[PDB]
Amino acid sequence: QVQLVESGGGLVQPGGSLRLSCAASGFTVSSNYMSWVRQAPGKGLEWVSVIYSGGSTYYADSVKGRFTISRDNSKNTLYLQMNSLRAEDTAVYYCAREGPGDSIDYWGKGTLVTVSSASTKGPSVFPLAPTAALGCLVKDYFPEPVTVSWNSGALTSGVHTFPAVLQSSGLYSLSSVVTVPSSSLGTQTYICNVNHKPSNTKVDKRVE
Amino acid sequence: VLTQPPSVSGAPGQRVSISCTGRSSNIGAGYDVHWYQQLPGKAPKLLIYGNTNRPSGVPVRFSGSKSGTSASLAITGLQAEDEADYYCQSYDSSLSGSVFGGGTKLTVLGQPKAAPSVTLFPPSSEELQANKATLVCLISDFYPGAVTVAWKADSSPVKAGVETTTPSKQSNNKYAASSYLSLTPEQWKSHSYSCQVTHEGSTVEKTVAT
Amino acid sequence: LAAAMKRHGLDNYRGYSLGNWVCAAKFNLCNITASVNCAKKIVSDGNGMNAWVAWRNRCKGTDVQAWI
Repeated sequence: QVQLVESGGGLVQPGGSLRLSCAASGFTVSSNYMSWVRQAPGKGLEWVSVIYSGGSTYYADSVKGRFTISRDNSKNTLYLQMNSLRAEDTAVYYCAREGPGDSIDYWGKGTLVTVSSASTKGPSVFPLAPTAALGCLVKDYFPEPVTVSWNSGALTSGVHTFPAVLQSSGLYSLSSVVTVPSSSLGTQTYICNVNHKPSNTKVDKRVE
Repeated sequence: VLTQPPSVSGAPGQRVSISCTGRSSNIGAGYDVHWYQQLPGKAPKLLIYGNTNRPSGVPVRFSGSKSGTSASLAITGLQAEDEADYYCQSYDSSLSGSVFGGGTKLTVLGQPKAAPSVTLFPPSSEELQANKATLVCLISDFYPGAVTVAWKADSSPVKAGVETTTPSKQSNNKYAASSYLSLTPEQWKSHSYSCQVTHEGSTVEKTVAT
Repeated sequence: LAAAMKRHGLDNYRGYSLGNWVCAAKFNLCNITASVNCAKKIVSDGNGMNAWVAWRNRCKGTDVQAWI
């Protein structure tokens, strides 16, 4: 019943500002220790900030003077105000709830923050015709991430969403593929539902 | 900062200990050490907390110990399902906040060699209508995690317009990768095209022409 | 002690409820009742109640109100 749902992630320019929200449920943030922990792609964990039950706030030296932790006791929300952002801050930001001795007890699903000079680009989505494998090609987009579901979430098992390629153009390309029975194709419908929030791109693609 | 070895490669059923070397400002002061396990594509999970205790749902085989200025996480009867990134966490006092270790990549020795599954897709008619062409070569379920990709246009090697990912760990301890070939509709139609994946000295080839 | 530490203004001192202090007790900058006055100065630094190594380990993030 304890849920931590973070939002506010996306693309920001260097020296720019962003605010992250963490919608909590199953417990109260005013009675708990609440923290933010980040993770840069393929790197280690880094403690960002904490907010005590009594309102005390602590920060890592790496973000002091630029970041601010806060909460809304009425809305049961946790915030992270991020100013003067560097490419070094590019990371998946996890909303956390502390257990005993500042140990982490519950983590959110994480929200990725991308800091770069490049602009937002919507993906061009193409079908991948067909045990047989069929899929969707999510071409030339920026920044990460992209969400891809099949048949509005009715097809989850046997879904392989391959990690995106970072091209020399500075754009990403991803492919989602589902393995199905090779000759039962005619008695089934296959649609990928691609969502790229920074560009506000939402497309549903029917596959042969 | 807290320091951990980049790796540790251990045997199934055999016990293993991951070291967390502190400082007088963190473990030296007597601040308890917590341990986390992080599976691929997932967020970390509290495994051990200050410095021996286990939360509800963690097996009895996962144990913790603290020795003055340092700490260790032990796993009795190691299983393949333990192949994950492990982190130690304490409180630094000169820094005035929680501190995390560099992390340890746990490897389970005794895993069979798995040849990769290769699926090569030609460019869709929709992309070709937009005067563009992309060849999609998807590679999955290989072990150990290291492959080489070589593209061929009618026996001749093609290296321009090739974009290949670094190997990525899957949920089943195996690895995935992908390679993209950007061509002009003219090049795609003026030739077959091959995606050659070499895994530990064995070549798996896929070809597209409709 | 609940009424003692409370009579010496510790109940919610610098955002730390009485339960944190009662628990901290369980487990020359000050220029030296005397213990409380000094603790108040200690908690005012960049560490907070984490200055007491036992408070972080045993009291920080628990049901501290249980102590009172």
